Amino acid sequence: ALARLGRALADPTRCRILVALLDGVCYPGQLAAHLGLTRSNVSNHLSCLRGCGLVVATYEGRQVRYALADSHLARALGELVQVVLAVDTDQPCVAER
Amino acid sequence: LARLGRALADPTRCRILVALLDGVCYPGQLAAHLGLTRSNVSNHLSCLRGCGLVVATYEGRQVRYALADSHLARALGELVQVVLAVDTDQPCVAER
Ligand SMILES: [Cd+2]
Ligand SMILES: [Cd+2]
Repeated sequence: ALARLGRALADPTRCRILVALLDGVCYPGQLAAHLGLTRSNVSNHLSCLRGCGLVVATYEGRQVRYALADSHLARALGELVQVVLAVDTDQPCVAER
Repeated sequence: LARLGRALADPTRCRILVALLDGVCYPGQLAAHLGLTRSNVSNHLSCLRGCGLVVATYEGRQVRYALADSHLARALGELVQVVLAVDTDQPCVAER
């Protein structure tokens, strides 16, 4: 849903998760190598992401994995949102302000 | 990031931004594209300009409103693949 999709995709670590899952889908905490952040730290944000649907927790040839929800997010994130790659930044809100 | 996708995943603003693409004519022309009042639709632009997602221009006779760049017109215009985001009754938290 719109008010889940946008809050989970426009987030510091979760944008970084979702794009590193594209080149990942290994094991629980594998994103720690992709991000440099602890396997504790990165898994915290997945406890939102699996509820927002955006990641699907699966099994592979020997262990459990976290994949993007479908080809859907793997494609639309893989074009890149084009906004220079959204990062956290000190820019304000409201027009003319 | 946190200005971008808060204004990009909003009820009327996703609707503005996709209707701007097929419009960019005049202030409140979006009222025809959305079926919503020219005041009501313009209220949301008072965020959208500050969030950087829209820029005001001039054309051959009046002022216009356009998407920030080709950047948002392309990534919106592929379609974000999420079935077209609309307000929908779906929850949060994993395993819950
Ligand atoms: Cd969530
Ligand atoms: Cd704003």
